[PDB]
Amino acid sequence: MHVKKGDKVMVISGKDKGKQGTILAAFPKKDRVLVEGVNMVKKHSKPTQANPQGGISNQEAPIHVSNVMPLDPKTGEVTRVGYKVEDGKKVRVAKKSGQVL
Amino acid sequence: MKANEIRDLTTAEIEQKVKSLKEELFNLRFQLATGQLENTARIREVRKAIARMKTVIREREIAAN
Amino acid sequence: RKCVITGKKTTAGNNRSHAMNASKRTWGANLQKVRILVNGKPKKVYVSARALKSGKVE
Amino acid sequence: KDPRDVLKRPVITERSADLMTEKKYTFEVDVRANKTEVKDAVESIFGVKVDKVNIMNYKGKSKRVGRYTGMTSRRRKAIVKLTADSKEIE
RNA sequence: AGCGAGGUGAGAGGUGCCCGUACCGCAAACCGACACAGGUAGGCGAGGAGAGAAUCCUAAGGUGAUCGAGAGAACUCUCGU
RNA sequence: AUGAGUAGCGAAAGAGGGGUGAGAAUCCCCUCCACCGAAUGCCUAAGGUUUCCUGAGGAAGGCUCGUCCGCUCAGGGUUAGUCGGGACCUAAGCCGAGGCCGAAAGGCGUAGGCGAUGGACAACAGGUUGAUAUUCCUGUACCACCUCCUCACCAUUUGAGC
RNA sequence: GAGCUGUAAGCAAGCUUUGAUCCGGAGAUUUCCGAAUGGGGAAACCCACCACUCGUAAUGGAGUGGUAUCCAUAUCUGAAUUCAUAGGAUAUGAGAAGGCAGACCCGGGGAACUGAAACAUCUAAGUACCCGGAGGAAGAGAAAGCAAAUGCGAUUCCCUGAGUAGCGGCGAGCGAAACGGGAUCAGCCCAAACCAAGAGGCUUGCCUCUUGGGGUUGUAGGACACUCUGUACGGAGUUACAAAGGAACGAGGUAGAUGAAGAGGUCUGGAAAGGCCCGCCAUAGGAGGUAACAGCCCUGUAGUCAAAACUUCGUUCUCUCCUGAGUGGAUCCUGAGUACGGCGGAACACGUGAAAUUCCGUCGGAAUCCGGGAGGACCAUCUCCCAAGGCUAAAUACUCCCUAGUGACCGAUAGUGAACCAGUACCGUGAGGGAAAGGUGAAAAGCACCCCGGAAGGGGAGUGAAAGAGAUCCUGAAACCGUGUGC
Repeated sequence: MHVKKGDKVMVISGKDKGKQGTILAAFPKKDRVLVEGVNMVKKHSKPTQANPQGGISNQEAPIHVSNVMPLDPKTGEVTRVGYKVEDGKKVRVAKKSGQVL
Repeated sequence: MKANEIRDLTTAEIEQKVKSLKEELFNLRFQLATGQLENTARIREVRKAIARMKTVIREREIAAN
Repeated sequence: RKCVITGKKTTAGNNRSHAMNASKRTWGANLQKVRILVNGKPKKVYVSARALKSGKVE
Repeated sequence: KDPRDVLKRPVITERSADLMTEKKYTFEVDVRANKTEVKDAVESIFGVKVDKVNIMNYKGKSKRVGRYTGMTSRRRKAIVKLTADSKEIE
């Protein structure tokens, strides 16, 4: 995955285009990601224990990373990723620049 | 832990630890069967600990030979 | 069943009657059980006459 | 070999309750072990003496989950009768 | 024969392992494709009448049997005159 | 699909009152009646392999129904020195070192060993739970073995004893 | 380099940048059965002995290791029997056993149906099948040859020759080889005389028994006598030519890393990879995925890099081992119950025929360099060649498997029997036989809540682009089943 948890990523496709948000969780086995304020679907839950009232909650669903891209830290613009070494460990780096992350 | 048990002594110290952990595990299984227990990760942890604590011994012997 | 010396065996083949009617048969060997030593141990073993001729011990 | 490895776990039923009232406890055990092994195991662990032992072994109940119809593991349960003038157990 | 420097006997104290142990077993769990009028070794085996384990009725004990009710015709079957 | 809501619903006495339940000819209880009774009763093999007991359920199976079960779910339940069998014996038969034969494979077969349906072998009589019981509990016993011990006897080389 | 404690939703408990999970290499543990091997045994069970250890006042009990047979080697015994032998006892052996991939090959055994329009000879067919041995290949293989020219020079395999020659109840049918052209290339040891040494037997100076050297051949060679020569200068090697090892280097495999270019705009749409207008990269437009058809979204591709450790190959070095040229023509050696022959059989394309050749069985049985064998009966001449001893890679055959990738190959009655927990369920005493069964949606967002109902199942509501999508969940035909109605 070209994306981690706790990013400031940008959306590409779906209903929620032109959109930004951080990540709540990743799912590499499925190649999917949660995002705040995105794909906030409604779920019908029954009055079962640990909220035994049920009701219709509203919560974010996952989406596929390929429909998601990170941002140039400089311009706040969409970028693609390369990788680079600095002091050993690799780091994500944004095309449009040599800027990290 | 590897470094720790490889530092410790083969026959007395480490085997004492083994039997101590096995007593612990025994009590764990009783607590579990009774339902007096919450932390179940301990069991897996202890069993794996005994495995490493024994294989260090085995490699010490085969080093002897 | 074989000659210890040569390894002769009871080999197989055909029997072609008049009119060349074929039937399976075996040609055996003229083995004879005789007292003779392998290394020691005079052993009373089979051996063929074609071997025994020209001076081998018995 | 170790007594801790001999014994496996207890059996909590109303039967076992009724029996520990009468000082004879129960367990379940590895299938290979025997009566004297378990006796010395108890004596070495809990520091308690024994009047006798009575031992059993059950087969594996067949079960069903969806199409799948495996069998339960076997069991070797052992009733031990403490003496009087002997300790109890937690 | 051989072993044979400590034995014999009695008492007291003590040890005594593994497998099986449920349930059906002339049956709806076994063999017969079936909750099949069949077959299934062996032990016990009551009373009156009775020679008798026959037979009829009954004990101990066990069953009322896996579709029914309702008319009571031809015909079929099993029966009685 | 037709046949056709036809044949069949697999020997054999059931009836009623109560109850349960959403719902009852069909389940439970009671009372009567009826059948077996050298058997349809008690034990127990082989075999089956959880069908046992309890509590829930009634989609399927039950030749109908079903509140029910030899069905489904959960749980639980089978306690041995003396019972049966192994640590004892062997028959038939089988295996079979070496060996004897034999194109090979293999066959035969000694010593030896497996092998019960037989032989030998120490525990019974009362309770006990929903389900085990000459196995558990209570009493009283027996068999084999061992000596940290006590006693009696005998003898250490003709030296008792095994 | 951040999620992860699988399928599998899940609550619980917990772990992880002090770097987990995951991937790869090398290791450790590795219950019981099974060749199964302490003995037994109805498979996964039972019962022991010897040492050591735990434990018991003691037995009783537990744990660790060993304890099969056969074979080889060594030792101690070594009976009837005196030596002596058999036999027995013990210790060493990474011995060999058994399995397989249903394929390839080498051999021993070896059918019938069928065809011949019957049928026995013949075919089918040396197939199937069984058995024993193997190896990654096997087998064959360096001339007692092909042949018949101013000759070719190991085997193997391919194309031809050729459906020819030929064989055959001269029927049905079977069916070559050589030449030639090609792939691959490779040649070498031994016995033997002879010598040196040793041993016993005394065959009393003869013997074979051993070790070593020596020598390996056909217009003959070798031994033996002569000269020449060389002892590591150089040369060959673990694939034969003798066997056993070590290092270094290079390349590669077994995990991986990097890796260009657009959310371009706008129209629909539930959602753009699509349409229209525009740009860009390219040693990268291979593929797959992403809410629909993506070179520029993701993983990736091309290209370039990378390995601690284990492995494959190659090079070099160490390491090892190494002799070969001629002339002589006294004598000696050159593979013995074979070579052939008779009688029975078989294989050779070649069925006993005129039947060469090769092999098997029995019986007989030779020369041995002035020698011997073949050239399709056989004899003579001529030509070619030296049997009865062995080794030898490559070219060739096959694929259970692994990796990578292809298809004018299938697309759920097809294609593996098997796209799903299948050699399962099920059937059968047994060998053995042997199925059926795919699709929610992009995503569970899988139907809160209200009513009917005991439930099931419905009607609303809600989610969703769609609920006529609702758990046999894309479409959903026909047979069949029904409702209503125009005539």
